Amino acid sequence: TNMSIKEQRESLPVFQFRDQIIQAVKDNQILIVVGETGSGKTTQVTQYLAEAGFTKYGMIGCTQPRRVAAVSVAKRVAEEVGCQLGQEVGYTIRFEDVTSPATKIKYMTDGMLQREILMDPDLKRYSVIMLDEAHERTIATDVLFALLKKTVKRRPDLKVIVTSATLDAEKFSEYFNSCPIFTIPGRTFPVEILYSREPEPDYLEAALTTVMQIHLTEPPGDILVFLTGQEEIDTACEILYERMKALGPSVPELIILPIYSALPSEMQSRIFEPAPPGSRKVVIATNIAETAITIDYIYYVVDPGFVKQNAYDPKLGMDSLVVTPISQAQANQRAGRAGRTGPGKCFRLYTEAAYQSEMLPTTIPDIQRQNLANTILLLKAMGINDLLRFDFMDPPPVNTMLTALEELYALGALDDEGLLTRLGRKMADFPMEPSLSKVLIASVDKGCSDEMVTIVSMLNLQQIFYRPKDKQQQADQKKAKFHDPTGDHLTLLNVYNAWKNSGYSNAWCFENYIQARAMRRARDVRQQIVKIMERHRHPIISCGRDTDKIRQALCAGFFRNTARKDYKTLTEGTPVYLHPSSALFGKQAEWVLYHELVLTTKEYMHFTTAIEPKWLVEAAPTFFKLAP
RNA sequence: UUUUUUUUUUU
Repeated sequence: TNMSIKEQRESLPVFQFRDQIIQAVKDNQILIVVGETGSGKTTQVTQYLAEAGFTKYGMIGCTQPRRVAAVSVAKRVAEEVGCQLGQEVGYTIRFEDVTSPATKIKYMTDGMLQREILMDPDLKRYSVIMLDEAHERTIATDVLFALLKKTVKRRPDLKVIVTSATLDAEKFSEYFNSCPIFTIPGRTFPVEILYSREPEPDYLEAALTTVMQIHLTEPPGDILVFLTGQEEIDTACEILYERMKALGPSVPELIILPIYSALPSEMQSRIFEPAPPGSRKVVIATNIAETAITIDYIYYVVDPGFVKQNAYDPKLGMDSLVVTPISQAQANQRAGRAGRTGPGKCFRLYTEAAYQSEMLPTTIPDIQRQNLANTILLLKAMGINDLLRFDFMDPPPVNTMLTALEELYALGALDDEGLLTRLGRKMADFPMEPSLSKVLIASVDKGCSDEMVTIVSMLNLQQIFYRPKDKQQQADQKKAKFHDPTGDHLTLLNVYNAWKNSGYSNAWCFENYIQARAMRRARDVRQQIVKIMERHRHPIISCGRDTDKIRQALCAGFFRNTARKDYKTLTEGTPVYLHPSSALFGKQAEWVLYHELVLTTKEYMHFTTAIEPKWLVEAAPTFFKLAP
């Protein structure tokens, strides 16, 4: 049984406020909890309420923005409770419902509560909902603010806790009917903040220069540096290696480790391995290392002050990944990573005035800079109509919502009055953007649903093809073996099929430079998608060698994303470019359909496939007029 | 024409 586990729970700062928070949650229906980093609110508050009997008539739900945090928090809470995982304490995430009729405390992804609230608007199974990591501002969390604010009026018994950063506390309060704010101190350590005197013309080189000084002019302690992209991070490690070699073998070893989402898990694990005696560790990271990945024994942070941010342009149907200055909170999250284990220093390569007057206090929330076609279909399915007037804490741009409503109209998900159609309600069952659900349903009439479920499973995935620095040409040679003459959609089909016919081999993934993590998730998606298809009584049909049927069906959902070769978009005529990764790169194709258009260094079409103009007027008869 | 930060979901 537990020996010293009780001491661990009572050692946490939140234990000093135990009695007071239990009182605050019986007093107030909605409550804001600000808990600084070390507080222990995540693991304890759920248990404090269960211990006070809040579990008697209702279950306790706690949302997390990330899957890994739902499982890790649930596992830790379960050991403190002393019960098997999935009994008294459980977690629910996509493809992993680890709960049983005995579960009184349930940790889940925000996304999961979003999806639950569609089938049960009053969330009858739950007595208490806690939204953890509310400061992250994930679209799901922002949606849950609005829905739960309406749910509280419907059910007076149900209690809601919402977490917040200190700066947004009063904002969140006024949103939630000016309910009270409970503050809980953390255990974090001081961090000395060093601003640059004159701004640095090259942030990459300045960051590398700062890393060398810290390694040679500072006491023992590992370094976390934040850069923006995998290619930039990969290049920085080689440059920093070359520079340390150039200095003698007299100088202490500096161990240079990249960290990014694209990186394989085996390579990711080494950043946690401790530094041999007399060595220093420098992790070169994206913003993945702000919240998502936690690295022990970090005492120095290099903050060049740049992140790659998403921004959606609805008039152009284009995402922008631009390197932009980070928010003040982001800089503070980056700084705080050196004070987690013990006291530390953070080297910001910008002026103090630049931080104070040239940096936004908070990062723009996601709901205000992503395509919302998905979110709006879900809210329509929940029976909400005047979405322009919907009660979002931070309302998204009006043009973005209007284009999302126009896209749902064009797919048949809304009628001329903007009410949800029978088709729309069906498309809302599919956990994907409407355009993909549209294509799955078009694929039944075309006789190609078997291929289309594979293709739609591969659209969801991130970093399908692995491109390591030293073996870039070897990777592209192996990728080209799968190229379909028509383009990227049937290449994804080829890749999934070759993996299946390899016996789902990790070795075959490694030898063909393909991320097994991606193929594994696609398979799990394909199984969930097939179950949804059976439920709506849509047969799974193979088109055999007749792959024109797949391309015809794709026209049903992606007609808006189309271009014609000088490429220019048919809808606006804006110039767009084939991505160098595309199976169509070297190749001629007059008419093209693309999954997504993203401005990095160029306006690049993603997953482009060659199509025939007749299919566009076949698939979308009202959205193409003919003319000589 | 030469390469995308981070994350979420069936009934």
